[PDB]
Amino acid sequence: IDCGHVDSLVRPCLSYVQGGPGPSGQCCDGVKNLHNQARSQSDRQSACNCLKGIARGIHNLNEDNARSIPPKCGVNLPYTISLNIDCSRV
Repeated sequence: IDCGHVDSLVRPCLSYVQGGPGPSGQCCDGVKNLHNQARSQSDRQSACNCLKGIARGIHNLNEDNARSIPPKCGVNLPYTISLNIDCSRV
């Protein structure tokens, strides 16, 4: 998992994190799917790198929405479009 499919999976959730209407009916199904499939540390560490490289370029990144993605639908992710996680022991 060299951050190739995970990107498009969390990409739909960014639409909300930016501070606009979203995320999308794909953010919950899309991210819950990857999350569910992520049964190894590898899939948790790889995915974290995806959002990290991305979020790093978001100047007006919003934590309120980024953190409101999982509690909304009920995906519960151990990381979002923010730099407040380790993804080491998740």
